[PDB]
Amino acid sequence: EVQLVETGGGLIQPGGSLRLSCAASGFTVSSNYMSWVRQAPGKGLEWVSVIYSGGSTYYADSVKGRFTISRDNSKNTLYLQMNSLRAEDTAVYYCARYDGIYGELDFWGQGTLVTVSSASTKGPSVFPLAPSTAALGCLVKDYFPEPVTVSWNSGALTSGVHTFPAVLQSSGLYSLSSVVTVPSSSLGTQTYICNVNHKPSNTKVDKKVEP
Amino acid sequence: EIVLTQSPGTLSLSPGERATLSCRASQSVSSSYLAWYQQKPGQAPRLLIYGASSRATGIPDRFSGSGSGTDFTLTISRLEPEDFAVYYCQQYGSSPLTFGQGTKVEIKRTVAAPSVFIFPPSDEQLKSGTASVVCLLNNFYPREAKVQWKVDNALQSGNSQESVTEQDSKDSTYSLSSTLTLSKADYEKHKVYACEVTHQGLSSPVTKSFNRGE
Repeated sequence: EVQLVETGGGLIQPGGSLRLSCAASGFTVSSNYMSWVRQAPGKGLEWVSVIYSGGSTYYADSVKGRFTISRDNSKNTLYLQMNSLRAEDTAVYYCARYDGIYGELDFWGQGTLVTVSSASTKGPSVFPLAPSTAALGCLVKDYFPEPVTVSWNSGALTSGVHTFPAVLQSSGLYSLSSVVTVPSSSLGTQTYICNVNHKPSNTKVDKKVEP
Repeated sequence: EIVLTQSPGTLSLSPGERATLSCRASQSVSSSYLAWYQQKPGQAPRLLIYGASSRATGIPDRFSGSGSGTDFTLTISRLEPEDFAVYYCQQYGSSPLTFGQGTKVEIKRTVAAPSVFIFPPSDEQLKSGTASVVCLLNNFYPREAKVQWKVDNALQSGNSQESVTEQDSKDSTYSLSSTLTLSKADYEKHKVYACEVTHQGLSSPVTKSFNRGE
């Protein structure tokens, strides 16, 4: 089927440059009208740039002269090369296919987060939330930037899992909790491990939670 | 530039109810050049309607669109719990491509009281010299809840932070975590740590607590 796989997001300094890639499957980028769309945290959708099937390119006024949209036909990949990045450029960036006639966006990439900040990367401290229906979790504390991914038992336990939105502490670092409810009749036999992955700092922590 | 104004900004309706969303354009937009998107949390927007009234691929019958000129409508004929999302209108009849500000749709389920759990800071965290006490309010509705912290009967202020999950796509409930943060020196010089919860689902506030040395 049709697929759009995005990479390139992460932390970069203000004034810095960063390239995003969007690898297509099931169709050609060269013969299609293609687009980048961004969404600032908690905000609406903003159109960034387009590239026509015939190669013509157009840019939002806010990115003109800083950003370049392009494609590599043989790699079947769409690119956005960004420059002179500011905090206003912090957003989830989406690549999208759209038909030339009406510019509706029928296929979207999964998105990739770009965080424009001068603050240093820090890995999270993972502490257990022990039970004493039983609730148990992991406290993912003091990290920068977003995001962290939390699974339970390598993704085998998904039922009853709540991973909370991160809160910005007064220190400038993020913290969240991930909890799961389980039958207390299984606390003796079943092992519960939270897998906290923070790719910006290469931090990959497995933490066993016990009674 | 064509400005798209969506109304209402927020909408809360029960499952089975009809939902009607509006998108007003500052200039005339040809009917064939208006689209609607559904965006669920942590996901890309998904095309729902294109050309004012045509359904996209894999889109259920309950979604429909209509309108022309400057007034366009998205309708969900019968709301389902999975319809929790933000909905955006979009035009490309004129450059540049513009989006509406979005309509956040909440599913108005029946009152559900929270299950309250309290967590003492682990031993490992104490090594760093900081103590986080976590109060969990699990699977409740509506979103509004009051969480008060009490340390040896002393009502705390300005030393806790709250986080709420996005509305669940199946049971339409929320979960809330409250984290009380104190220094290890302050934590080990107190005994009773309580989390009081006031919520519509509860006839009276519920207090969960623990003793540090118990």
